[PDB]
Amino acid sequence: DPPPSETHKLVVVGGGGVGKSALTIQFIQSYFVSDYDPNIEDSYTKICSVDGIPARLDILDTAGQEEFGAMREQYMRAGHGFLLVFAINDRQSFNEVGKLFTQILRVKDRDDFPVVLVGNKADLESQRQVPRSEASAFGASHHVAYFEASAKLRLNVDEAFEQLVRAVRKYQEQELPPS
Amino acid sequence: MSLVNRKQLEKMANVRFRVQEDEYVAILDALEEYHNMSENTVVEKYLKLKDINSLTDTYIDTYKKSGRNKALKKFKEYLVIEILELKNSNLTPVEKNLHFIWIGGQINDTAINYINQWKDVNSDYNVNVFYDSNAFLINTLKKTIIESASNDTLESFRENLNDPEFNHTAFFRKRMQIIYDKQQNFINYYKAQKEENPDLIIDDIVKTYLSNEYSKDIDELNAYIEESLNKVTENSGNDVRNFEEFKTGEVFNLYEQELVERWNLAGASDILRVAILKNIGGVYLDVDMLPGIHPDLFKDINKPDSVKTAVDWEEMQLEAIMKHKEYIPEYTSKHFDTLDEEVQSSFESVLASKSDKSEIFLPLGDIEVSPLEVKIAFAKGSIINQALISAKDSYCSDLLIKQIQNRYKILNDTLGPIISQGNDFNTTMNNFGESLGAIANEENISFIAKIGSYLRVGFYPEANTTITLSGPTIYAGAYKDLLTFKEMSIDTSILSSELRNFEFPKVNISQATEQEKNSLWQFNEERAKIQFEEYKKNYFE
Ligand SMILES: Nc1nc2c(ncn2[C@@H]2O[C@H](COP(=O)(O)OP(=O)(O)O)[C@@H](O)[C@H]2O)c(=O)[nH]1
Ligand SMILES: O=c1ccn([C@@H]2O[C@H](COP(=O)(O)OP(=O)(O)O)[C@@H](O)[C@H]2O)c(=O)[nH]1
Ligand SMILES: OC[C@H]1O[C@H](O)[C@H](O)[C@@H](O)[C@@H]1O
Ligand SMILES: [Mg+2]
Ligand SMILES: [Mn+2]
Ligand SMILES: [N+]
Ligand SMILES: [N+]
Ligand SMILES: [N+]
Ligand SMILES: [N+]
Repeated sequence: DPPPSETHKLVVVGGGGVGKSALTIQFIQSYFVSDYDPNIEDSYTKICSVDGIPARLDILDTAGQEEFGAMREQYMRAGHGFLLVFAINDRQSFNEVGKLFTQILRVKDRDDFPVVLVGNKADLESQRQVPRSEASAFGASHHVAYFEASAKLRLNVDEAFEQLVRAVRKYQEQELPPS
Repeated sequence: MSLVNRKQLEKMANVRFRVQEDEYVAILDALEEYHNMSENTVVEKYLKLKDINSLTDTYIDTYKKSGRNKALKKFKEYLVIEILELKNSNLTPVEKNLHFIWIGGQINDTAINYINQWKDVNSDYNVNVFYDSNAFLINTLKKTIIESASNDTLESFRENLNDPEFNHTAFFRKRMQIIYDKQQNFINYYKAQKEENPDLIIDDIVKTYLSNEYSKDIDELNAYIEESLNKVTENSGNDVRNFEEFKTGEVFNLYEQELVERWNLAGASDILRVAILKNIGGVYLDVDMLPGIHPDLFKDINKPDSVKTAVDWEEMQLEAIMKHKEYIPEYTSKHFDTLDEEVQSSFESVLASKSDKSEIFLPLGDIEVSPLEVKIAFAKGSIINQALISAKDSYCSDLLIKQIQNRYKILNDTLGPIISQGNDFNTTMNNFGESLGAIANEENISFIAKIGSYLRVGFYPEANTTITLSGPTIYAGAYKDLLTFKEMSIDTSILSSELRNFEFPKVNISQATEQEKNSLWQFNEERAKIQFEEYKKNYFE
């Protein structure tokens, strides 16, 4: 008698090498292996329980910095919500997430689309290039949750994806007619 | 006995004071048929469950608010479980073929040495090394045109070397524009020459093209063709051009699209291996795969605390076997050498005590499988088509063929007419992106987003389209197809919970090999930046 499971399309975006695949694979299957990137099937799905409500999550990882707007647009049509990933040891990857935020709002046509910001590779604190305060200020200024995560140690991996489901649910409830 | 009988379903979907509708009796009749198909093939029982499922959907669609729908939806679940009971209960012998593929160029000594480990401990298996005798020069054409395109791009960076603009992204993007112009120049040359003289084989057109346009010597080329043809025939060579079921099949043109036009040998090999399973049956293996290590070989050596994944532990053991037995010369030991003295000596001790290679690598022996299924390897818990098992003509092998046809129909129908208007890379890509957006819907948008990088495959970082068109994704498609009684599913959303039913047994393979970490078709951001500094350092210093 409980409501049928919701299905959510989540897109993990950010520069190439920031750890989108590593985060996604850790979230789905709890595997991480350094120096081992097999060309596995990339259509990641998982049944999830968030605040005691199950949801089916289809997760789509983007490829690299995509140059062509038409191609980047197809990735953004696909997302009901976005995991916006940079690596804390790579200010250039942090620079890229500011750009992707603009595009997401432009393509969904909102000020407040479900987005969770992730500074990945928290294990590499000794090589930090973006201060935690500067990243979490970028989060607070756009009303998106910020998690410092490590796919390598499986730190905040479940927490960040679960928070993105919360933001999607809350946004979709607010969007019910009349808006 | 597994699935409910007619009387069980009748009480499950019982509604008081409701007529037995014709569409409802049709389900009961079909389910009664199914329980008396003692004598039929596994495939005929599956097709019957397909009918039952299809009649159940017809009922639910006709009486959308019927009190029977809750029980019929639970009956539908029971049909899916019964697929798996049918799969598990009726096994057939797997043909004793080990199939490998090396196409587009001369087979390397490293490929041979891996294949020999399989051959040595599976003397009851026929070994095939599938190659294409018409197409030994594709790897030389690709390498030449990439080298030419790199040279042009590095020269155009003459005196902007230390600007921030001229980084690895700027290089690969402008080199890709030049590659596209060059690749199309060849493709239009191949298309024109084939049309005019259909007796020309691929290498006849490629060597003429390399001597004309890139001043290569036709005699080194002809000697290379001769060297390459003699090496594969000495090592179980099985010529694709003698594969008649393949050549006259539905997907041979797609195989040649990847081989001749895309210079994607991994993509061509993805397609050929499906035809191999469908028409011949056996075990398929990528040439970077090694036999399963004998589970009793290292039972007495505890994994050190330093080694934190199963992949790292397998890699240690493979390296240990190769350092002390030297079965594969030049096989790295960089990981094994970091282990403690005591552990290294323990490996040496155990390996010195073994004489028979079959005590190191586990012989496959007799394998049996459902006539429905293709089994597939798992890596980090996701499927990867680097290892497959199928009896000849399996139901899934046919679903895989339909997966390839549909995916290339969407791709070729969409990108082809855009390529044909003869604009450069950037114009072609933007138009392709707009054409893809125009056909996208919720069902296919994941696929649509993953095929935009098609023209970049092999030439640009993170161009992974091959996974989606011909590789692991088609197997997620075919398994979804089988478990939903559908065909050509383009939304490949499926849980590992379902895919684990089709897993290639981990005991019959070692995936954590040296060659598996060096992909021959794609490369990541880090590799691109490493390439860029070496490209520059070589061009100048
Ligand atoms: N130390 C560390 N390395 C990571 C982490 N996540 C990913 N990496 C590494 O960064 C590289 C790129 O990761 P990948 O998942 O392919 O990033 P993508 O290009 O965004 O998909 C790989 O070598 C990963 O092992 C992390 O949390 N910590
Ligand atoms: O020049 C080539 C490159 C690749 N392949 C085929 O493509 C397969 C896949 O190559 P690889 O293992 O690099 O792909 P990955 O597993 O990295 O996706 C090989 O085993 C071969 O069958 C080939 O025949 N010739
Ligand atoms: O491992 C076998 C591989 O062949 C090629 O690489 C394909 O891109 C991929 O589908 C698969 O991973
Ligand atoms: Mg990736
Ligand atoms: Mn491989
Ligand atoms: N029955
Ligand atoms: N039917
Ligand atoms: N493994
Ligand atoms: N099979």
